[PDB]
Amino acid sequence: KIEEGKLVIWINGDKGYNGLAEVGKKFEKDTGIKVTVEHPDKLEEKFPQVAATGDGPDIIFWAHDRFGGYAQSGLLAEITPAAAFQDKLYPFTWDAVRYNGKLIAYPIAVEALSLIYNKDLLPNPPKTWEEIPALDKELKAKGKSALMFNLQEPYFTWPLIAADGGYAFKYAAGKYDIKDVGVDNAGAKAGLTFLVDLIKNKHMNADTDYSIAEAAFNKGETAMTINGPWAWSNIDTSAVNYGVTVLPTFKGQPSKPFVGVLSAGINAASPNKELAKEFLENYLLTDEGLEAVNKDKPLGAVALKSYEEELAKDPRIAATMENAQKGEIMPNIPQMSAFWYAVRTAVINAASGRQTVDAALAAAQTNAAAMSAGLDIHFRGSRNMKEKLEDMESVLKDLTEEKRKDVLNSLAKCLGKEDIRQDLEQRVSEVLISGELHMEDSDKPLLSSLFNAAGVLVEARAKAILDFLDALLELSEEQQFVAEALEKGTLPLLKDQVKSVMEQNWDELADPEARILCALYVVVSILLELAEGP
Ligand SMILES: OC[C@H]1O[C@H](O[C@H]2[C@H](O)[C@@H](O)[C@@H](O)O[C@@H]2CO)[C@H](O)[C@@H](O)[C@@H]1O
Repeated sequence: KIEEGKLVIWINGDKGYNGLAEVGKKFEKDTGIKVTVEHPDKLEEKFPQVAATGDGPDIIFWAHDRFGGYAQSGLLAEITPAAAFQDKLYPFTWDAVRYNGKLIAYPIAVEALSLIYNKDLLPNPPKTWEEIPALDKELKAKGKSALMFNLQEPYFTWPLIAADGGYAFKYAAGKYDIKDVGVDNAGAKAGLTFLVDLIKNKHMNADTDYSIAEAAFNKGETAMTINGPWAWSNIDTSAVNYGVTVLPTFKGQPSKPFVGVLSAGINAASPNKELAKEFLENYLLTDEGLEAVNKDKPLGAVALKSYEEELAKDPRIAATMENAQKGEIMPNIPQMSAFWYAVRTAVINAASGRQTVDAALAAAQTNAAAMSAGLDIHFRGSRNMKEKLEDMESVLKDLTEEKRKDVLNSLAKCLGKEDIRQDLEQRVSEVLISGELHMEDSDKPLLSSLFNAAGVLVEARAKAILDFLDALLELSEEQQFVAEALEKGTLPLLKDQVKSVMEQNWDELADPEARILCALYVVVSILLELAEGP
């Protein structure tokens, strides 16, 4: 449980949490209610883990792209602010927090990555990505890097990947199409290829992360970085005389950052909903409140019309909003987790060399499609699921490699084919009762694999296979993408990413989103154990 008569608030540690704590102090000074502001690591992952059980903070701050998924998991109070209040904020900021017609969070501010550059080492920043290698040659001689930004998070590399035609989910005639993922197209490949070539020609280093890139820019070691408004506070504190401007173009097309809208959601399990509503509407989303947070670390273009009039003078905000216009506001749908986890890994592996660009992206397309279908819960019709999978894996490890390969054959054939799966289930069931094989079993290598070398049925094996087929039934379109992952040998990636998207730790096996993902995880896990070997 969460303590009544208090507010706990989680916000990311790159944002202005101290400023927010100031707004919480003022809230205490008026209403007598303590406000604790914490900033956990892996906040976006920690919240759904914790909040699934009925625990966590009262208010959660993150960009709006995570909030649909939280809403689908029943983790968020509906927010219902008065029309009087709604008019005080920019309409498009309310759109970003509107999921399936209901509002699921208060918008706070618009964030967009811009090119930040050291005016002392680079008076005129490049208008194109294509210039940057030459410019790094020139600067490397002087003892400086042209460009350093965080390659570990795809938020930062996505503007390049999207530039020549990458997209997450196609948006055509008012609707996103979950089935149409744009990670593996000519455009995305071009953009990612450029980034890898940058790394291959020692213009950037693949292990560069947020910390490294920030320190390098703030200590004068590098001429350009890519970051968002929150970063400007530490650049100010340092010596550097910096500009904020448009991102460079790629193939003569603008970089398209995914724009986020920092948002505050109320935990559905909080006993303090009215208190939290009051804090957000009357203390934070006021000129005094936002100023407190913005002075700590800049929010970007705030959602409160009145305080944005003050910040719109700043040329760094005009730059932020130029890039915002050139990019796209992120979708808030549940499938965004799937997209981001697929792309996080494609980019890391392509940069490191663990995978070619073409293969890294082909895998991301497949895994995103699979997880996106799994997260789509609509229009579908005695033991822990953790232990069950442990039992199943145990049994299929005792098999020989030929037998493993033969089981895999039959199960592969079921993927996407409800008739074949139904048949195999009937067969495995009869065999389990009868104890013996019939003539029609003679062309199912799986049924033979249920029998040990003595010609006796191993009941455990038949039961394991039945469990697999039950899990398989729970799945829908995701089956065809599990099949792709198996063919292309990228199951280990799918497995890993499925586990991230569950958010809850696999102890989730002690909600339809959870049923489908549990099943998806079991199917991927079993197919992998068969294809790879324990
Ligand atoms: O890297 C993918 C990640 O990107 C976005 O996260 C941003 C966030 O928008 C900003 O508020 C800031 O903290 O930088 C983050 C990058 O680490 C998405 O909001 C997030 O869901 C996604 O995983």
